[PDB]
Amino acid sequence: YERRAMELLKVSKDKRALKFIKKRVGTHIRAKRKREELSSVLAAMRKAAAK
Amino acid sequence: VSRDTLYEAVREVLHGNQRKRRKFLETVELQISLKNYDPQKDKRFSGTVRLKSTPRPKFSVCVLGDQQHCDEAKAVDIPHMDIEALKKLNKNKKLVKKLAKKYDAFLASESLIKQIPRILGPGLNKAGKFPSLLTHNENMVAKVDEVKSTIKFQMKKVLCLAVAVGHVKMTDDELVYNIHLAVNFLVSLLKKNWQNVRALYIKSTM
RNA sequence: UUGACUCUAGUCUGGCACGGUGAAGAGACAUGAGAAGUGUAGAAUAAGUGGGAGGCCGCCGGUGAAAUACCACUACUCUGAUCGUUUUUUCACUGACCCGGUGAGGCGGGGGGGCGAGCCGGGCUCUCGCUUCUGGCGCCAAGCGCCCGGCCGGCCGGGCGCGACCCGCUCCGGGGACAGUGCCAGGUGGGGAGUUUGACUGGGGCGGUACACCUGUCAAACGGUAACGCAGGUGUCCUAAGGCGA
RNA sequence: GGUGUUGACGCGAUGUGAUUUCUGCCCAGUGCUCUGAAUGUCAAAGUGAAGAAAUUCAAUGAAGCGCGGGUAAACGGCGGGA
RNA sequence: CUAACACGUGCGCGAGUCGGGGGCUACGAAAGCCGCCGUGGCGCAAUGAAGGUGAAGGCCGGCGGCGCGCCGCCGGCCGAG
RNA sequence: GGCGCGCCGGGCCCGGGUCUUCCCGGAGUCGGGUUGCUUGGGAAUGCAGCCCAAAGCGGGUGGUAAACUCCAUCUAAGGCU
RNA sequence: CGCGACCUCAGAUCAGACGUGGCGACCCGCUGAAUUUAAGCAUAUUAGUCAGCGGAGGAAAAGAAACUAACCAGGAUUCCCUCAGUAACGGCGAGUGAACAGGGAAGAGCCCAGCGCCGAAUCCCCGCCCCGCGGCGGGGCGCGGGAAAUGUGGCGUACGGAAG
Ligand SMILES: [Mg+2]
Ligand SMILES: [Mg+2]
Ligand SMILES: [Mg+2]
Ligand SMILES: [Mg+2]
Ligand SMILES: [Mg+2]
Ligand SMILES: [Mg+2]
Ligand SMILES: [Mg+2]
Ligand SMILES: [Mg+2]
Ligand SMILES: [Mg+2]
Ligand SMILES: [Mg+2]
Ligand SMILES: [Mg+2]
Ligand SMILES: [Mg+2]
Ligand SMILES: [Mg+2]
Ligand SMILES: [Mg+2]
Ligand SMILES: [Mg+2]
Ligand SMILES: [Mg+2]
Ligand SMILES: [Mg+2]
Ligand SMILES: [Mg+2]
Ligand SMILES: [Mg+2]
Ligand SMILES: [Mg+2]
Ligand SMILES: [Mg+2]
Ligand SMILES: [Mg+2]
Ligand SMILES: [Mg+2]
Ligand SMILES: [Mg+2]
Ligand SMILES: [Mg+2]
Ligand SMILES: [Mg+2]
Ligand SMILES: [Mg+2]
Ligand SMILES: [Mg+2]
Ligand SMILES: [Mg+2]
Ligand SMILES: [Mg+2]
Ligand SMILES: [Mg+2]
Ligand SMILES: [Mg+2]
Repeated sequence: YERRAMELLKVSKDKRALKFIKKRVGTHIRAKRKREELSSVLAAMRKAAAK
Repeated sequence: VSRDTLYEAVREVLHGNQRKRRKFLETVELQISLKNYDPQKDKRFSGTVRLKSTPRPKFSVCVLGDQQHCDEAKAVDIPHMDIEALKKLNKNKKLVKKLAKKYDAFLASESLIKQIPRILGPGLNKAGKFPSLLTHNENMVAKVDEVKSTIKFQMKKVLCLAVAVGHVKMTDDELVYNIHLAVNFLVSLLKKNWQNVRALYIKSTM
């Protein structure tokens, strides 16, 4: 579910990714926290691809 | 974003100067790409930042002073502009738009904006160019230095931004402090936080 | 009992999970490369934005405009194609799962050996692997080869391998990510359950409403007054058919 | 698990009731069955959009209903006036 | 018979009242006592859905406000139909 | 039988304050959706089945669902008394 | 081919133990009605009740906060008075219906896994000697066997803790 969420974040569908995580995780606060840690993981992937 | 990434980015460019070793004035530049801000909708952003860095400093100023301005502005070697010169180039308006081509940003005193809106103010605001006010402190020492680099984060219909900060030989800590305050006020001027920007990229003019 | 009311085991169908493996077909995308970025004024085919002051040996001005033009990497859109993310359809795979058979008895490759086909004794491709005139018998190894023990080349007693090929990862087959189960969802559901099936009345039922109201009579000159007494009416209609004035 | 130590000359569910002679008409109704593609109808889940979210809206759309064939040795039915 | 309520009557105290629960000291598992054990119940206040508010007034002296004779605010007097 | 006294043998050879440096937590569980039962618990108090299924300045509670934001309060999914 | 380790899994009338069943007033876990009330009846009510099933003890269960609160704040559980027939639920009909705070009975707190550091520093069993033996225990000796590194013991547990 979080691989598909990071796919939606690479496409940058943030509202769809947040609704996807809040359906398949539970509360909206947990959805926000997991969305921002997946965005952090994806930024670290972009830095790894950069340098 | 964290801090060590921009530390390593500025370190990488300050030792990667040897990629070019320019024939020009050596300086870097901030550029911003962001993800889904719609252009046709309202609540666009148009915000000046106050910056005590002056990171570019090669900058050309023209001030428009009232009384108590003349020989002191000419002794700090800033051109005094007068009502006779405003009517001199208000009889035809076209040469001061090339003065927006020579000079970037002006400065004004406090009374002249009844003389200005006759024809030439709305005629020559068509460059992004209106001269900046002073206050009743009546000082030009360092007030011109901080009213330059009041950086306009201006919204356009295009989804891209570029910020004019940084040269190669200022101090490292003051430069990372500069772009620290730059990117945090830019995120705070955006409609939402760090998700709203798609890329932070710091690389240089060449 | 059913066309009553409310539901029910069962059954049909959909979704989710168990539930995986490849190859094609349609994409939607991300990504690398590639080229238009043709209003007018303007040496002009100016997409936008900010930095920008000299390489190489256009330009910083100026010209017109809403808006420039060395150089750098910025993000936008449009069109062809490479690559890897997912959805979908078909064809396969088997390993979960199911079915049958047996005392789970020779499965799959390969090696060896006979019968034909065609080339110059040869190989390749293929096939076969020993039972059909008879209401018989059929096992517990003969033969071979190599070791070994006891007694005196002779006697007696043993062991191992070919005979009965080798190697393997599911016992063989047959289905297969669907049957199926677990949980929701809709349909069907007197097979089964629980219950209901008004009142008044010259017995009850059928009829009628005398069950909520209105007029005249009853009703005996205040009011009141009964029957399934009498003659009748109502569940509406009106932007005026309400309110004034003439 | 029974039929089943079974396999359409069987098992299971019906009606009618030996033999002879026949077995007429009707599929409109109620059933049963066949087909899934005109407009329909259609739950949960999935999808998309709006919104700060709960939420709302939209599209897609299984069976069954509808619609369309078959069937009376299925339940049944089979006129009137001059 | 137990519980709850209502009214009437008897009794104690009375804007209070009650220890029923706890504690301290044969009949007696009774009885007495607690008071800085009245916690609490009921009563002493009502109304409102709720925010909430929450049960006399008059006269005198002073400082049309005008085409607050009313009186706004301060000092005195009478005072609870 | 218990409380007292003494001997032999055996076990432990234990602590408190200050400073400095380290370290710290229970997962098919919390939670969400749906369904059923229970509850005074009412946009679901608790329990369970199925599906989804975490996080670590986190998580739960804060009696009306939800989003933003300060607070307050505890530390679940281990055990004894 | 054989031998030897470990892992999974069998067979023992092996050595030593343990569980089974009964009573069941009180207690714990599950299952669970209908009479009855609603002047009918279907939601409710009877009612988490009767019946059924499993499991104990001298008491069981609970129990040291993922608590109550919103105050100047209390502080495990259990029981009594009260909160209160209140808040609330309910064809909002009949009916149902707790808790907090307060006063009392009682009063007690603790231990792991984890994070670690100490040469497994830990434990069980058999043989022999001494003592005690009708609650098989205390000490010594075995180059006796075994468990355990897939983790025993010591310190340490949210009130912080460890080491120097
Ligand atoms: Mg019906
Ligand atoms: Mg039925
Ligand atoms: Mg019936
Ligand atoms: Mg009757
Ligand atoms: Mg009359
Ligand atoms: Mg009369
Ligand atoms: Mg028949
Ligand atoms: Mg028909
Ligand atoms: Mg009385
Ligand atoms: Mg039940
Ligand atoms: Mg129950
Ligand atoms: Mg109930
Ligand atoms: Mg609230
Ligand atoms: Mg809040
Ligand atoms: Mg704990
Ligand atoms: Mg606990
Ligand atoms: Mg034995
Ligand atoms: Mg027993
Ligand atoms: Mg009744
Ligand atoms: Mg009755
Ligand atoms: Mg009855
Ligand atoms: Mg009940
Ligand atoms: Mg019982
Ligand atoms: Mg006992
Ligand atoms: Mg106990
Ligand atoms: Mg316990
Ligand atoms: Mg309590
Ligand atoms: Mg009371
Ligand atoms: Mg009850
Ligand atoms: Mg209490
Ligand atoms: Mg340990
Ligand atoms: Mg604790």
